[PDB]
Amino acid sequence: EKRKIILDCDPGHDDAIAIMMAAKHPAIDLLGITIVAGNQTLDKTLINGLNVCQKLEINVPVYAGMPQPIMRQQIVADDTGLDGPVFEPLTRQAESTHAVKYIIDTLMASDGDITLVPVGPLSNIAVAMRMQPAILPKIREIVLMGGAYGTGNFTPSAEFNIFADPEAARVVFTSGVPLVMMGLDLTNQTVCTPDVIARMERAGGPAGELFSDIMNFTLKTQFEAGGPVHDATCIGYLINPDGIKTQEMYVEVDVNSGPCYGRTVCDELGVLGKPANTKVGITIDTDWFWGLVEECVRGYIK
Amino acid sequence: KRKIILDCDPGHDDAIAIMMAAKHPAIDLLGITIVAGNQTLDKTLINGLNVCQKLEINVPVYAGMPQPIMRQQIVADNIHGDTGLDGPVFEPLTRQAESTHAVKYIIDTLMASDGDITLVPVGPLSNIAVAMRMQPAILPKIREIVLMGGAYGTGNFTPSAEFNIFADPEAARVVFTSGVPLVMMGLDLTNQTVCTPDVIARMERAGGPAGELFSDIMNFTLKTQFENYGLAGGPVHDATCIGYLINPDGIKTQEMYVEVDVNSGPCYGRTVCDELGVLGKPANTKVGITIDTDWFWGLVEECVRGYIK
Amino acid sequence: KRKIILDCDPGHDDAIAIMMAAKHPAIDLLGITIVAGNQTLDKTLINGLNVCQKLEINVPVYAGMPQPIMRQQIVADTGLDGPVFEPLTRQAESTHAVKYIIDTLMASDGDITLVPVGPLSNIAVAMRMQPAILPKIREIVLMGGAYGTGNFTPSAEFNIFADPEAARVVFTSGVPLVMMGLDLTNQTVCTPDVIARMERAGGPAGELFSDIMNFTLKGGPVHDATCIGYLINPDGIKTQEMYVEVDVNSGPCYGRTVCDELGVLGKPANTKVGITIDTDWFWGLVEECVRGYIK
Amino acid sequence: MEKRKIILDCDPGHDDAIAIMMAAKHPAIDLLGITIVAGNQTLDKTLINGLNVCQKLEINVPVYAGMPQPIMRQQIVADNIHGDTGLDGPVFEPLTRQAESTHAVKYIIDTLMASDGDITLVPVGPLSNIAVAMRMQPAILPKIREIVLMGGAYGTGNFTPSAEFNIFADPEAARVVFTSGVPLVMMGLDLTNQTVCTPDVIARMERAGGPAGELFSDIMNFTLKTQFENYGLAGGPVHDATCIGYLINPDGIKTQEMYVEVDVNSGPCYGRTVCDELGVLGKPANTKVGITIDTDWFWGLVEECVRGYIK
Ligand SMILES: [Ca+2]
Ligand SMILES: [Ca+2]
Ligand SMILES: [Ca+2]
Ligand SMILES: [Ca+2]
Repeated sequence: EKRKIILDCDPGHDDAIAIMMAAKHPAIDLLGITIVAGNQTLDKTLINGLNVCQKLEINVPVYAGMPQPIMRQQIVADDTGLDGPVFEPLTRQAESTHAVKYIIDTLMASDGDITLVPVGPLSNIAVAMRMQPAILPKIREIVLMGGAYGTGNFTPSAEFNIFADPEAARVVFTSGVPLVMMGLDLTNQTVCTPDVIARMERAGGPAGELFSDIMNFTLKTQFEAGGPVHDATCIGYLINPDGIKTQEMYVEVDVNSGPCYGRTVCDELGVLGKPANTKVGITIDTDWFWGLVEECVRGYIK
Repeated sequence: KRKIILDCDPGHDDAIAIMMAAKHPAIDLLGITIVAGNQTLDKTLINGLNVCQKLEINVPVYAGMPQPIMRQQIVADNIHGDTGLDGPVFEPLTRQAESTHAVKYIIDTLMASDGDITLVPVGPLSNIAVAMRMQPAILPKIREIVLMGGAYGTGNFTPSAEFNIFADPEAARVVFTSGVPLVMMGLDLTNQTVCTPDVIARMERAGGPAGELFSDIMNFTLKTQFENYGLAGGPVHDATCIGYLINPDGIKTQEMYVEVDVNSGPCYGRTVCDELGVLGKPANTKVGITIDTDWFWGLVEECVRGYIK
Repeated sequence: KRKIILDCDPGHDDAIAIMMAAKHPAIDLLGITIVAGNQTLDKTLINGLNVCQKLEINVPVYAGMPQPIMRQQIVADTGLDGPVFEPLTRQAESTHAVKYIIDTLMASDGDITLVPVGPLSNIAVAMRMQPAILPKIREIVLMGGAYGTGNFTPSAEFNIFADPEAARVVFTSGVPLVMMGLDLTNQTVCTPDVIARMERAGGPAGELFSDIMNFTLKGGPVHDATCIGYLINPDGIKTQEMYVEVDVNSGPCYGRTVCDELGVLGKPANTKVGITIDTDWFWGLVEECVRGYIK
Repeated sequence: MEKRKIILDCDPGHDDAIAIMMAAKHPAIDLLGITIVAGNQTLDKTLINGLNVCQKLEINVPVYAGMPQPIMRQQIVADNIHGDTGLDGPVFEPLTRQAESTHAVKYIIDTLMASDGDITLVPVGPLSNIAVAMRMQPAILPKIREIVLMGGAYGTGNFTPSAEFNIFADPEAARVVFTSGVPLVMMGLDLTNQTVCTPDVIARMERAGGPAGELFSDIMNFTLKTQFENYGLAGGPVHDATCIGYLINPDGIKTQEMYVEVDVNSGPCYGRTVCDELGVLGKPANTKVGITIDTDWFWGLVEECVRGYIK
């Protein structure tokens, strides 16, 4: 019944919303959290992830992974990477095991029922895949936040997570594992408005205060009217996939240097005649989604 | 009147473009130049001459490039058939191409002009690129280039690329780096011009040589455009360029910095359009976003009726 | 006699090529076509006309492409410093070099050889503008490329680097190709004693040779003239048949001629690649041509 | 003299085995550990091969299994040169030893981090282990004294006209190493091809005898045919052992400092080492590139090491 997951992330404000949902909903069994460099350097995203788990009292092990992409000169986005909420001094620590080894070991010892949920650059995932290719058949599915079939964000062609490590993305998208891609085309619709925030503030508790603190800072909500929560859609998809419309496509990652480096090339119309390798997100029911967020928020209320 | 040189690879929608351009009082069609594309040049030349002969259009037609400037040639026979213009049946051809090569004609006409001519390429950009590199003095003489090509979203021939650009990406790179004012009627706009059966019946009602030819031509691309790209009618892509020159207020554009990707691989021939301006580069193209199809079909009927005798 | 069209971007050593081509009884120089390369076309044209005027070479000269077919133009640096020319009175023909190349090949009996010793822009455009010329070309003997180290970059020789897309056209044409690359041409080092010898021979061509090579010492190579040597007597130059591909990737090998020396790709050879030259034979030939100009 | 500490990373592999033999015996070298990577064959096979060599020569050095695949590209092997086992030729008794439990990448990281910066890495297969260690723990970069690697070519490659096998097998990994900023020495084909092991050379080592002599002959007789048929070589060069030679006495090898860039473009130069021989790019050199080797010196050294194992 519960879907077992390993959440790989680079917190990151909206990774934090993903952690919050994943750690609470009865439909999800969050086994571990693995951290990768992305939004910021690994030292920072690690601290950010540990801070979220400490504040929400989430008792799930957190593992540090790759501090660099597998080949390219490292890029970050844009002080911490998660300003807004107030955190107390960090007393919680990472596990000693490197995230790549933890991913490999856990998959190898499993009964093949674990789903990987990458919502940062794909560096940890790619290194685990090439270090121990025996994990490939043990992965049930990969539900990732990344890419765009239309316009990207960091460049016109590329979405940040893919652009941060295109060669790692190429590994994942050529793995043969069942893939689900929550790309910008879908995530940009899942718009957090002042009403959504007010709604979570009212529910309250640790999860409600955190969501609000993150999004009030991020959307500058004293002023003009909202913006997206990308990574959390992956969690939503696992809780109820009927809330998200997908389309099966053949997707290829462009690792050419030049104007399409890190692009996800999606064969929308099927002109290449190749078998589809990815379920690509098209539209989301935002009424359903926000209801789910509030639900997860309420799960933390003592 | 806007003076134009119409460069094309007829081609079903090319033929609609010719028909409009040759008739509307707002356009001064100086010449038609033919390039290889939808089919080989021998065929696109015959196709262009056949259209002009049937509609009694007395404009000179020049043969240009039979191959792209660098890549291995591809054709769009899956859409436009074996002849490149399946559907209508024409009388034996009495008229012929001029002796001057289209590239030389383009160069000479621009160089002798007062800088008021617009180029309207609706096939691969081979003729345009060769003319540009053979005589770079034409660049400041070109008022504007209004082209059918590219896509800021999904392509047709590949997921990344629209046929005209894919057929000669290096030529496209030349045009898009020329510094001349560019308007791009890409798939994102042109796909909105699907010509369904009721639209065909409209033009048959109008009648005359141009209504009959419109019907003969667009009935063929109904099946092909549906089977290949899932379209509810054969869009009429190339004619939107003529529409734009007649009244640009019918079409919404957005200024963007556009780059042509000439990398071999999954985005060869892609028009990369900076929709959101993330690169901080000055825009070099007016990119088509939406078209008022009520206005546009009215315009097509207007032009069709011009041929009633 | 081998009929040729000499396509060039003069250019100090292009000038030596013109001098040999226009005089030797084994060569029938039909026309000279000019391309941008060493310098912009305005300058290479003037340079070519200047050489023909001084040597009294009565061959028509045609202006061709002022830019490469796709890339941003590069030059190497008048583009022919050394000799002093009188005021220029010779003019280009009105016909564009690309049209002249097309027309001359189409009206020929298939016995003409193209000799490109600059960027390949004129050749590529003529090939794509009228593909019917392809079977009419007997051979193409070009100066360009390197199987080992380039000059302008580690990977690329200047003529190819100046228009890689044009080169890709020529090397995928199917026409018989001979490549005089840097690996061969760098061996043809003119020494002060080679110069002194052409000086002793004397006359206009000997003075020109001396003025050009006393300069570009500041020995050193004569690249483009090896193509003319090859046509006069191919036994002087050792070649090896290879499958050659032109890399048009942006990055560290843009414009590289990738030569399959050991045949590991299992593709049929498309190019006779120059390996070594007999410099004794070659310098003798240069002196021979110089003497053709004494009155 | 002072011993140079090394970690030998390899994909045995015929010349790999010669490299192990020299490294493990010469008093100028302190062989800390051997790490194995996929390359000549799949990792299962190159691991077995490496263990077999150590067992037969009684080399008591830990061996660690590393990357079974390159970091990004579709795997290729060199079975054309090395046979189906990856080390066709010699016979080996059943294994009574095994790989250590620690993954080679973690071992490389931990050993460098705990060192005093005096260890040299010697990669003579694809660079996959080295690249993953570098990106997993960038703190190892200043700990590495030097990297002396067999790979690349400034002229003609082998596997393709442009690329040498080790680089071609993992071009992205090579790009990591060549942009690391660590002092690099490149024993490329241009130098290593000069070490063709003709029959007279093998007979010389057979004359020397003992376990390393017999094994030298059993191993190098196999690449004689394969190197001729594939590449036109007069003997199986002994590429990987030149790296060990370089560390024993660098004066036996001439190098030239160059700026080297790895081409990761798909197409005809994928995996090429582009070497700026003439310095036309105006970039600082990042590699000492091998030009020529004194083969009289080098074969003397091989015999010296071979004679080391005589009982
Ligand atoms: Ca994230
Ligand atoms: Ca068209
Ligand atoms: Ca030249
Ligand atoms: Ca090896």
